[PDB]
Amino acid sequence: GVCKSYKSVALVVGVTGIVGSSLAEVLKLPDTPGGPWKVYGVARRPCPVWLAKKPVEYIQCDVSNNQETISKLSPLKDITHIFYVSWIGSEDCQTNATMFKNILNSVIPNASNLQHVCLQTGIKHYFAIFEEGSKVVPHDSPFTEDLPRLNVPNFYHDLEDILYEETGKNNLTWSVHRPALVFGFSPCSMMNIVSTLCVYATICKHENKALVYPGSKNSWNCYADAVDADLVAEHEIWAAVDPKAKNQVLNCNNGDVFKWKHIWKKLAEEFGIEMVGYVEGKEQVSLAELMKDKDQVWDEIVKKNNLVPTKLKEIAAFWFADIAFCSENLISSMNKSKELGFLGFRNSMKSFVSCIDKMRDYRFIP
Amino acid sequence: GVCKSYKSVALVVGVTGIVGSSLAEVLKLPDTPGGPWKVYGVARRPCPVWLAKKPVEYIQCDVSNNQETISKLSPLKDITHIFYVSWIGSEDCQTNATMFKNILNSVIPNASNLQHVCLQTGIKHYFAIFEEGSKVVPHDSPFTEDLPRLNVPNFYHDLEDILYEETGKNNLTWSVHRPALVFGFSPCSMMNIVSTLCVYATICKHENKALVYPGSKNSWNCYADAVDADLVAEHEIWAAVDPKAKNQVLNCNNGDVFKWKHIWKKLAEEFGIEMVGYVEGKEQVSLAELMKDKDQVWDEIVKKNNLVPTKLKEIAAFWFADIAFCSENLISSMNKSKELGFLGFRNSMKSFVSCIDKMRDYRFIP
Ligand SMILES: NC(=O)c1ccc[n+]([C@@H]2O[C@H](COP(=O)([O-])OP(=O)(O)OC[C@H]3O[C@@H](n4cnc5c(N)ncnc54)[C@H](OP(=O)(O)O)[C@@H]3O)[C@@H](O)[C@H]2O)c1
Ligand SMILES: NC(=O)c1ccc[n+]([C@@H]2O[C@H](COP(=O)([O-])OP(=O)(O)OC[C@H]3O[C@@H](n4cnc5c(N)ncnc54)[C@H](OP(=O)(O)O)[C@@H]3O)[C@@H](O)[C@H]2O)c1
Repeated sequence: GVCKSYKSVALVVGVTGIVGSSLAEVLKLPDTPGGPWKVYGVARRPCPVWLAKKPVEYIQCDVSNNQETISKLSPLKDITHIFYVSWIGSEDCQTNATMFKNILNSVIPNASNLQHVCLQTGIKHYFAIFEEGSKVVPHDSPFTEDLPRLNVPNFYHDLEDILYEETGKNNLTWSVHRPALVFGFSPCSMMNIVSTLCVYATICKHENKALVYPGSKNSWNCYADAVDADLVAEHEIWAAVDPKAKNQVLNCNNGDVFKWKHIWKKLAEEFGIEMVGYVEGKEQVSLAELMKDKDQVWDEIVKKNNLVPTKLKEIAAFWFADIAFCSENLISSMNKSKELGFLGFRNSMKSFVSCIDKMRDYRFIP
Repeated sequence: GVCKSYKSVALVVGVTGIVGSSLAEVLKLPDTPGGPWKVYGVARRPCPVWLAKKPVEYIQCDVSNNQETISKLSPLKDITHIFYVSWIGSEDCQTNATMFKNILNSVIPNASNLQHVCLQTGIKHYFAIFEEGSKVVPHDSPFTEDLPRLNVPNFYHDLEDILYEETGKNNLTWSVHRPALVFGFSPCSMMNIVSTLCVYATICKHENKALVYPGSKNSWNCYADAVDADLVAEHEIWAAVDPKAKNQVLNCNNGDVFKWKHIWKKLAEEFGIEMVGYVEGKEQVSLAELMKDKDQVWDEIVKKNNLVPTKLKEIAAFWFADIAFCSENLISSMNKSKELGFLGFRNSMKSFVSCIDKMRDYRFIP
């Protein structure tokens, strides 16, 4: 037979991640802009069982290794769009920069029809965290894309600088996407809040305990925002395909706000367990500390419920919930995207529930 | 010659108001849904000079007077859509209800092609104000259209009940619109925040004084929301014309959030004067009290700048700014509208400036 024809060919760098895994789905929908799409998906681990049944060409590659990345990605002559949706899992500016440089250096010389590079960073562009994750200290929200860089180390700055330099030299278009806190479904993310809170709720249910809110008063009551992973995928695809969006820094959030107190009530309802909300006068406690000895409990839950096998430290990021629960004043603006014609949105309460439903559907959570 | 043909015929009840005046413009645009539109505009005062040059058929009528309203509106056999964008200027449930009943009782029996009634109320549906406007005490924001009525007097409840009863009996569709704080341009509104703050800035400039923020700490720093009058008009027209939107209660806001501290800086810049922002430890002061003896100063400003003649108490509502500046936690949701397909929005910072620009253009403000 004949080789399949595609309109566009994606390289999704971080296909097992919270946004990469959504791109693996969204790119294959029949009405997705730029379709039909071929999808190459890169990650360091062997292809997990939960991605092996998707029509994605999986490439196992440690992208921090230059020779390996050249060997694995230089043959992919047909790539038209790169979606860089990865990070190394630390704040190290040099090691994160290596990963992204290796992707560009391996693909740019080999993919003659390459058009566009999408770089995913985040709203942490706009604020700093000090004192071991305990002092989140933002200025000037609602955050807009005209705000200047803070005079601090931030690997996002290094990634942007590489993006601008390499795309400019090679007559490629670029986009920088700055998602809000992501609501998604991947059980292999280093920062998946919905999975983290579903794991906590599951452990509470298993132990006949209430869903006890561990966070600060401020984070219980403040306005917060987030972004569905599928909306980030849609936004990245929009910028990849629509000429109006080219060569732009763009925030990405669901378009609305929510409060954690309301999310908490829904989470308890979803798991059929009692809620203990914020108690006046109580200081935040560490969810990471509450959960530090639960690896074996999680293993038993997996077995008892016949879940996809996951390790507690991989499916959940309790440390990340602890940061969320001492954060306030982090709202970002979607005006720039809307004014450029991107009117995608989600109802955040519905998005949170959609992610629970999906993780249950996929047997990541009971 | 021949009588003009129209697709739709609007009765705008409150045409001099902050939303009515915008409907008078939006309804006459060539691409407005349901067009071409004929517009009847009702208000109690004689047609002001600033509305006499618009292609609106002005009807001077005290709609609180049943015999007068019958006499003036019963001949209008061609009305297809009613836009009720008025209130009496007090919280009296009976007198507000009279105005709306009189409109329906005069038009329903006479306008055989009547289709739809749009009722404008507001986000005050969701919360109560106590102690002489000084204790704004909301629960459950972001406010959604599934929230039940509060067990208090609110003329909005009476207006809704009339709307449901009269439309149900007569096979008419209905919509209830609940705008956020409105950003608009009418100098005859009883509650126009932009005009109020422009008047204050103008008086400060005239007196060689700084633009001193008089409000609370909380309102300086909190997230707030608003709605451009033109967006309320668009939203009301959408619900009037699109079958998907019929028989719905619908919030209306710009789709984003802002902070008054940022608005304040822009206002000072716009008037070329020094800003004094919130000062830590200062309690809110009454802007109404600061302005109580300024009627003659405003008269002199009007003369010196050759403005459209306005009385201070009509162009500005300092009492209303005082309420805004002790308000927090009043954000409303636009998810329901968006999920029904209304994707209209404004950048609120740009909307605030657009309203300043328009009031200057129209010579209401220097
Ligand atoms: N998650 C959120 O809530 C959120 C919110 C705002 C912004 N962001 C930003 O989004 C960006 C992307 O992060 P994410 O949260 O989407 O990632 P994530 O869900 O943690 O996924 C990270 C991905 O990178 C891959 N990866 C890591 N090291 C690799 C290596 N050496 N070689 C190949 N693949 C490698 C991982 O695969 P393996 O596991 O096999 O290594 C995985 O596919 C970051 O800048 C992050 O700060 C995230
Ligand atoms: N303004 C805002 O920021 C805001 C925000 C949210 C919700 N809302 C709500 O919107 C609704 C409409 O108010 P608005 O603010 O749009 O009004 P507005 O700008 O104060 O205008 C009121 C209009 O009603 C007319 N009117 C009053 N009494 C009348 C009478 N007896 N006969 C005929 N016309 C009469 C006025 O004309 P004359 O002056 O000639 O009487 C004027 O055209 C209210 O329920 C209000 O609470 C307003």
